[PDB]
Amino acid sequence: IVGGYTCGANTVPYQVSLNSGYHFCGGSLINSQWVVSAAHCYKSGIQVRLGEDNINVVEGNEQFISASKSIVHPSYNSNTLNNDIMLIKLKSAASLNSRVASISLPTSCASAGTQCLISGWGNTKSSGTSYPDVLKCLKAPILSDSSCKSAYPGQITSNMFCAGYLEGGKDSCQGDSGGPVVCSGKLQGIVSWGSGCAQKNKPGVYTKVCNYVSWIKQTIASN
Ligand SMILES: [Ca+2]
Repeated sequence: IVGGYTCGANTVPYQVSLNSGYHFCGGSLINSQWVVSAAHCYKSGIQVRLGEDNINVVEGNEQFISASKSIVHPSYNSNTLNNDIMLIKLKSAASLNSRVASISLPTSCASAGTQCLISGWGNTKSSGTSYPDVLKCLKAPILSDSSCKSAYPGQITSNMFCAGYLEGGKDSCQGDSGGPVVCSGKLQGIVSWGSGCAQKNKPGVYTKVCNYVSWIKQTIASN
């Protein structure tokens, strides 16, 4: 997250770190056994880390649970990032508490202008690299679809939305991929892509979660 703020420990209780020896992506806990992330975050050997603040220090609220199965969306296209969503099942159920908590799925799509919370452990710089050890947060609005298309001609599908600031300075970034965009207590987006980070006229692009609720629910019900 570039241009954000330190969330505070365990203030974002649905945020997870996906770990394969190191943090590589975020995710969102949607029930005691299932995480949503980005399909471009797929790999084997994932350990889900819940209740994290400093990802480099054991602070006492963590739960580390290996993935038993990864399900990338049936129509994911890694060239376009269309349908950039995956589900990860935990080998054992998380113990849910004030610091480790699911986030509800949307019942309708969010509108441009809605305010949301975006969070992650990714790069905090637009030029060069600095990875924070504690979770960072950004409050940002959903942008109109016409502004999103205008920013990224030929690239924005009906499964994507833009959020952030066209003036630059505040955005998600590399290492935030797969993490949440939460609006009014509902998971509306997944950190997906963007041209650099925090650049003028190049807002963040997010997977539009409300298009996937039926797929998520049916997948959980049978897996
Ligand atoms: Ca920790």
